[PDB]
Amino acid sequence: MIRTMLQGKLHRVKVTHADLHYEGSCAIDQDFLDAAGILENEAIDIWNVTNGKRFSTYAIAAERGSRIISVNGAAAHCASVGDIVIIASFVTMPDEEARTWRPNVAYFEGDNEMKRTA
Amino acid sequence: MIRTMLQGKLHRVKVTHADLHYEGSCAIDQDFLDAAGILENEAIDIWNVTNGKRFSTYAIAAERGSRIISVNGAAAHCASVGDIVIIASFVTMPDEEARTWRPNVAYFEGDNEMK
Amino acid sequence: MIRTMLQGKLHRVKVTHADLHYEGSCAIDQDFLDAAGILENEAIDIWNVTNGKRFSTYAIAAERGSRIISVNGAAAHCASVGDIVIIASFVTMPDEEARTWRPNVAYFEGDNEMKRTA
Amino acid sequence: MIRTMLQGKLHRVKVTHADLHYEGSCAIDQDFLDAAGILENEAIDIWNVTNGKRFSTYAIAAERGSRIISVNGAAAHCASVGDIVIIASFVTMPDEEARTWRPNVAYFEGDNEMK
Repeated sequence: MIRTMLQGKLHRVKVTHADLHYEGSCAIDQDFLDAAGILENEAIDIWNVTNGKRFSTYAIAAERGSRIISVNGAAAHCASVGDIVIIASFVTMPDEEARTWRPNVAYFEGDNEMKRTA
Repeated sequence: MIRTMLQGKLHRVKVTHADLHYEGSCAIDQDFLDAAGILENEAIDIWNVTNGKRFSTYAIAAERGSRIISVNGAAAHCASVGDIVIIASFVTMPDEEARTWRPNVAYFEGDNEMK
Repeated sequence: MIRTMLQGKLHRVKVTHADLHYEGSCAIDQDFLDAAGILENEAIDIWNVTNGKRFSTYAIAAERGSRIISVNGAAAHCASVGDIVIIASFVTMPDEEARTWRPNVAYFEGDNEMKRTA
Repeated sequence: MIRTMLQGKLHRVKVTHADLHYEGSCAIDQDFLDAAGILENEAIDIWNVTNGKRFSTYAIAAERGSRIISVNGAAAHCASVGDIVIIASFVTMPDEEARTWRPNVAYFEGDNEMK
């Protein structure tokens, strides 16, 4: 049988300003995507720690080094600039692989400064 | 391992019909389904830009050229006529393929005119 | 790539009385499960046409011919006796199979009298 | 085709801890995970019998014998200490296997004593 496992997550990133509208997606600095193992166009779950909302959308890449986290445009109702969120992707795999699977986790503080641990 | 990826979407289509008598699906102009790669009987997510509601149902085809987006059944509780929505479907594939995957996106203006 | 397709559904069944508690599941007359192609322990989505609620749980079989549809017990908050619901299961399959896939649909009226069409 | 089936569940466990500072997961006594077949880092659904909320997160192991059910992070918005919940995981498998599939269920009473 096939398990659904946390692939990776961006832990407590902050939603930022962004000039562009992102058409229902969440735009995410490519560096952050790299660290969490998240792909452009991948389904993602976003858990808003500030307001408690939980929603699902898809990831798009923002410019590397922009530190952008944006639901600007069509997804603006579920998060606001300043809100602290967790962004997760989930993958499927056989049970044996699942049993020793290690998610790709990136932790954030401050001005979306990324760390390997908390 | 296997990723879940955006297969395609209809971006900012307008709801044209919303009846609370059968069938719990969203009926979509076949031309629109064709552009977004969405299949009859495929699971779809619908994100209401107008009222913020987010729900899931399945697609059925409406008459080609009709430019209908009809939210039927229980789903009629979650969108009204005139609401702007995004309709999306997701597919799975091996990670290796997902790295180069490109979704099928259709954009709209006015009264469901596809760009 | 792999599609998520409507496997089958019970269209506008009515939630009934039931003496037993069903532990978070929806108990469903085995005859109805047969017609919609739904399995015991299968994940199911329930769309409540009466109150607009949409939730996901799993199916268990009720006695054949009981005509039971019950969320009695731990799932009682999302539907009430008399409410009209649609119960769906979804399966995955390759795109080619998906393109000619036909869901198993059962329609209901009256005292959960089942029909092949509407 | 491939079915989604209940893999296992913890039936009517009580929430023992709920902190809104890391990590967005549900920490569960390893003995409980063992009984229900739920894995560390597995997606789980949580159905709050007490307040009716239904949400999804992932599992992590708590200390064996602790009888802890800890809803952390944003999930702390959806359950409080003393709430009764059901925690479930789902798996996929071919239809042929799904026809004979049996979930792993653990029942509880009192303060998270497994039957």
